[PDB]
Parts: sequence; C-alpha cells; structure tokens
Amino acid sequence: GDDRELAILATAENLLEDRPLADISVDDLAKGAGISRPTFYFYFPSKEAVLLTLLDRVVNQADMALQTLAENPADTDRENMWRTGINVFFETFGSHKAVTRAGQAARATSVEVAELWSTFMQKWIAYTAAVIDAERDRGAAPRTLPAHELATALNLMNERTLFASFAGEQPSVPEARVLDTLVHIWVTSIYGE
Amino acid sequence: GDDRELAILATAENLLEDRPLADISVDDLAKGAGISRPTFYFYFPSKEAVLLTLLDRVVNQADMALQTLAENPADTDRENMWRTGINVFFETFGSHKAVTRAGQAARATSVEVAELWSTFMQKWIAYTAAVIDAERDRGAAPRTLPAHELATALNLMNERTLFASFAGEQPSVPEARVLDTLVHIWVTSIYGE
Ligand SMILES: CC1CCN(C(=O)NCCCCc2ccccc2)CC1
Ligand SMILES: CC1CCN(C(=O)NCCCCc2ccccc2)CC1
Repeated sequence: GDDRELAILATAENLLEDRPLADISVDDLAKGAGISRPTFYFYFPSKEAVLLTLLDRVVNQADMALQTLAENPADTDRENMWRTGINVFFETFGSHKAVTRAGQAARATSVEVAELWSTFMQKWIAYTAAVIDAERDRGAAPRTLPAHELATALNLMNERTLFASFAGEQPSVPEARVLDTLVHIWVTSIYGE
Repeated sequence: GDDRELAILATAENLLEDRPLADISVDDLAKGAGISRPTFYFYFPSKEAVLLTLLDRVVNQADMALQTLAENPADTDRENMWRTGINVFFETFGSHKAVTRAGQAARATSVEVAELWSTFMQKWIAYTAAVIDAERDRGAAPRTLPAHELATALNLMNERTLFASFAGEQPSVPEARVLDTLVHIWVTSIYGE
C-alpha cells in the first residue's frame, strides 16, 4: 500500500537520474514498481504528481534538518553557524540532484510545484532574517540593509548557485568550491560595513 | 524587408507583455506585423526563432552598454563603480521584462536560448573577475576567494534576484530596493575580510 507508493516514488527518482520526466512514461513507472498502469493511477493521477510528491519529500527533509539545527546550537563561531546551515541545503538537495533538477524545471509548468518552492523559500528567508536580526540585536552584525531584503537576495543566490553547480551548468562554481563561496558572501554581507 | 522583420519582432515583444509564447500564434504575429502567415515564414521558421532573436537583441544591448562603460571610467568611488555596472543590467533587462521572462523560461526547451544566455553570462563573469583582479592588484581588495568563483556566484545572484524582482515572484526583493541590495552584497563580498 505504502509499499507500492514508495516503489513508484523510488522508480521515478531512479529514472529521473537518466532522463527527464518528458521521456519517462507511466508504463516505465508502473513496470519499475512491479504494478500495472491502472494500479499506478490508483496511487497517482499523473507522472507530474509523482514528481510533486518527490519534491515535497526533499523540501521537507531540508526543512526538518534546518529545524533540528535551529533547536540545538553548535558551539562555534559565527562563520561556522552560517556554514553548518547552508550545508543542510547543499547536502540535502545535493543528495537528490535528479529531483532537484526536475523540480526546478517543473516550476515553469506546474503551479503546485511553483507554490511548493515558494512556500519553503519564504520560510527559509524568514528564518535567515530572524538570525540576522538576532546577530544585530546582540551587537555582532551592523544595521545595514533591511534584514528581510538581504536574506531574500542571499537565499536566491544559494538557490541559483547550488542548482547550477549540481547540474554542471556553464557557468557554475565547481561543486567542491560552492560551500566556501556562498559562506564567504553570506558572512561578509551580513557582518560587513 | 528589415521593416517586416522589425515589425514581426515589435509585435512579438508587445504580445509577450500580455501572454506567454505558448498562447501567441504565428497568425497573431503575422496579423500584428501586417503580413501573411507564409510571408512570416520567409523571415522566421517559428515563433521560437522570433524569441531567440528578441533575446539576442536584449543581451547584446546589455553587453554593448557594459563595453561603453568599460571604455570610459566614471570618476567615482569603488561602490559607485559597481553600482553603475550592475545598473546596466537592471535598466537593460528591466526595460524588456517580457523578453527577459520568456527568454528565461525558454532556456528549458531551447538549446540555442540556453547557449546564448551561457555565452554572455561567461563574458560578464570574466569581466567581473578581471575588475576584481585589478582591485586586488592595486591593493584595494583583499585576496580572499578565487576571483572567478566569487564573480560567478555574484553574477548568478544578480540573474536570479533581478529576474525574480522583475517577474514579481514571491519571494522577491522589491524592484525599488533590488539595486541597493545587490550593490551591498557585491561591495561587502569583494572588499570584505
Ligand atoms: C531551494 C533553496 C533554498 C535556499 N537555499 C539556501 O541555501 N538557504 C540557506 C538558508 C540558511 C538558513 C540558516 C541561517 C542561519 C543558521 C542556520 C541556517 C538554497 C536552496
Ligand atoms: C543575465 C544576468 C547577467 C548577470 N547580471 C549582472 O547584473 N551582472 C553584473 C555584472 C557587472 C560587471 C561590472 C563590473 C565592474 C564594473 C562594471 C561592471 C544579471 C543579469
């Protein structure tokens, strides 16, 4: 039950490593999950719905990891605090590159996918701005740009930079350099006057 | 001749303000340009080719403005140098929001569009890195990150941040705040230790 659904999701994620969603059929998904095409349609209306569920799982995985981090402070410097946080996104999305790639592409065609990304990006920006605000309140960070606006640009940078690196786009920061690159820009822009 | 082509391009840019390329027909383009559908096909193979040409024009307009700026230094501080430069992109793309929007979407489906963006992003990153390198050589900027890697992330930030602002995406930096936001992050990350 859960098992056929889990199998469909696992098949989909595995096939997306090889080709885009356009080139994967419901027949491909059913076959891989060891069910028939009508049984597939019991669990999902479309292959598009399968992607949506896979992206939902990855975005929530990231969110829950960030929640964990937020509850137990690492006893470290400010640079390290930001690094550990960005690293949640690097490792989570970077562990699901095919879903990340397909999910990004689907924003163009899917209002539900567009709204899922938007919802979580708004949450992550809000959290970012709250931490900047806390750093300012304690006297560690200068009161420069509106914290929410700075947070916004820095999160959008990470979105575009991480995903270019993962996809091997030209241009991109090599994946082995992308965490240091982002952390630098975050720390200098947050603490810099 | 040039005139029918120019009319087709002008019609296309005007219709893209209203609806996406998917919802614009060759018949819509021909009618607007005051030609027949077969005469259209003399000038362009597809509506997709029309977009490609419009994007080519906008990207070259930006590039040529940056070339102009690069030839005649403004007698100003370092913050202002970066601002005037970023402003070329803000004003150029911001003056062609419908083409920018459609052109960004077309990267997913069009190898030629993907390669055009890539070509010019590589040029602009290279120029950025050259200016950072010059600032370091003169002793104004510290030798922190690899200049090309820093340049890369900052250009990708601008791409994603400007285009979210222009499209009124949620989340986005308000368009009236986006230049100050980007300039802050550029100057702090380039000059910060
Ligand atoms: C789909 C996008 C979402 C945005 N991305 C991303 O890296 N955001 C990073 C947010 C870091 C939040 C944080 C602040 C302080 C301490 C710990 C954590 C990139 C991926
Ligand atoms: C499609 C993208 C391309 C990248 N974008 C963008 O703002 N790049 C800014 C490059 C600024 C180069 C410069 C350096 C120093 C002095 C003057 C100029 C955003 C739009």
